[PDB]
Amino acid sequence: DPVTDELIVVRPIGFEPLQWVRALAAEDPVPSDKHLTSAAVSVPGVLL
Amino acid sequence: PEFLPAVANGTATLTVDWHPERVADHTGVTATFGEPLAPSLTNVPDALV
Repeated sequence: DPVTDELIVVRPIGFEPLQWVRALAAEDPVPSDKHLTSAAVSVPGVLL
Repeated sequence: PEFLPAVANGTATLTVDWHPERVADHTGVTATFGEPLAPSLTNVPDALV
């Protein structure tokens, strides 16, 4: 909760992965490859 | 109440700490261009703003 501002300096979309999973399951548009392969969303995504 | 800086006779003044790496993570947010280009090495004038 407290460090959301300094966290959101970096991330362009905001890292909601499970709704992206719902989108890919229901065949919705997906976030692009750069916004997926950036580190702040990749290194938690592979851990999850 | 008194956290915005005070207004003088005509002016409003501030003293701020400037770091050059904040220009780098400024350009990382702004410049989201295509493939073939690349950002510059010198600093851009829209960083003092």
